[PDB]
Amino acid sequence: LSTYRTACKLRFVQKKCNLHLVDIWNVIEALRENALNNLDPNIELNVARLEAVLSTIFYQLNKRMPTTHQIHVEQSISLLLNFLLAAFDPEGHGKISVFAVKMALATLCGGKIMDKLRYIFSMISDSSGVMVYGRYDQFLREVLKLPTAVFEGPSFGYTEQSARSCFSQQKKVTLNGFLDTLMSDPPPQCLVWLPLLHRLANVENV
Amino acid sequence: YYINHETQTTCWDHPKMTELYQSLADLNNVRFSAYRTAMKLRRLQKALCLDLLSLSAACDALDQHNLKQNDQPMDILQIINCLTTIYDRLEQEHNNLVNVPLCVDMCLNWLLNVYDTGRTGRIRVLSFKTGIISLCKAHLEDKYRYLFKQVASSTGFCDQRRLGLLLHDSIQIPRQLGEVASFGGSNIEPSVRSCFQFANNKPEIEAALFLDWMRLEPQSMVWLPVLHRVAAAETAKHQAKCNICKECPIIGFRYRSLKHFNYDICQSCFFSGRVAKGHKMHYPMVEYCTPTTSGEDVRDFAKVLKNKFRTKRYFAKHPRMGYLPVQTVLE
Ligand SMILES: [Zn+2]
Repeated sequence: LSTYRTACKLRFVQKKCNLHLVDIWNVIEALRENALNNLDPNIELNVARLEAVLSTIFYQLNKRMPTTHQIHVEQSISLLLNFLLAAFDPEGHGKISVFAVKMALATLCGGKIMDKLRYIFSMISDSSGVMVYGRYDQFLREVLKLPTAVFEGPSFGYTEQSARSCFSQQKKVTLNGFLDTLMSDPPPQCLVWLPLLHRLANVENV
Repeated sequence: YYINHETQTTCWDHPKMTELYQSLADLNNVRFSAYRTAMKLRRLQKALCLDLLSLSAACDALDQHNLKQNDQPMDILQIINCLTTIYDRLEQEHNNLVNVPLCVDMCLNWLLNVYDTGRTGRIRVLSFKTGIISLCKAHLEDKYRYLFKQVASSTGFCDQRRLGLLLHDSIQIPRQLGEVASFGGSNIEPSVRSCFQFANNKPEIEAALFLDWMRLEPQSMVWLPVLHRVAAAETAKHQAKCNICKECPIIGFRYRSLKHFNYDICQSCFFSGRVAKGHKMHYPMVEYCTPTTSGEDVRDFAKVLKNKFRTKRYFAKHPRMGYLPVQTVLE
């Protein structure tokens, strides 16, 4: 299946880059250290800032990683930077959006699926705790743009109605409702792709 | 310092501290977070040989040079002279265990690595004293009363901003070793919220309130007591055996099962995870540092018997997520 192939490719990439070994907590800690968490998502950043953030994340991950298995920090960092540039800036402009980088980090970070879903819902939620439909559409578009780099964009193309396929536009999105929709067997395209990617990663690891 | 253009990294690692850091990376095998950190700073404290420095000598050092302006910038010259004088006095007292040049270089490089990542040669003196007293080997109550007095004014009062600075300076150490995320990361505000929730939003915080607040294993501070606890269990010999590696006797920690009879495991067998077939390690445990007494043994027997009739998995915890506060021994 095209979705299965994309999930397998993502799992292989994560295993090669050890992306599943980095928790979202390290990601948010690095963002706070780089002050990008307080920065607006619409504010872009240069390649230098993204490279520094990735290097810091890799360094803190490896500092707690036993010397039993030495890791090629430079090669892994270069591969991650190239992948991020390809996924976010196909034109090679050199500037990366904060929102796209945050979404990619949330997706590629390993850990509990429920925790990642809760973090995504909190990020999407406004100051009143309600997710924004425009934010959901932007996240879906960013995810679709990212799937194009894995040569599987047709199966995960950018469709504005996809959010309408997930939840009703006139119905508020809550954490419990979002979790129920994501964990449901008849999950939407994004939720199914996330469960499919998780299953592929679990199969590859074990 | 050292510049790596390929990685664009600024490094101040002393070659001896570089060996220490490599040893820490090798000893990262402990899956647990704060136990691993406690072992790591124990290694570091033993390496830089300051455990033989007493608290009273620390008071003499801090009050000798008249360093009471907590917000005054600190220059390299003053700290190097003070530290050299202190280690020279230590060598006068500990000639067989103190090398003044190496010791002062180690201490200065350690502080430079932890608190001055900005490459400026300057650091707040408050951070300096907090770090050197956290690394310092002493009792417990004296440590907290001293740092509270240092932060509090002549009236002995500490406000929210002061405790925020202490929280940041404290979490600086886990940030150096890249594990601050376990204790909640750099966000010190939730700790302030919890401390004010305890103190019913009192306008000011005193010594006793802070003592009671930290005497209930605060999430961000677990590395202070556990460290001392490890320091209290490096020369303890128990009258038991390890059921996995057949160690006899266990030296160091001791871990006792609760839903089983005659089951004990050593510290290394616990952190590493020697999974013997038949029994898993995702069950409640009991931690002992000092050698046990008969009353503790019979109470453990009674607890096992009571648990044997409280089956059907009332509460389960399969993932780790952080399992540091195992059980309190109350010295
Ligand atoms: Zn053992």
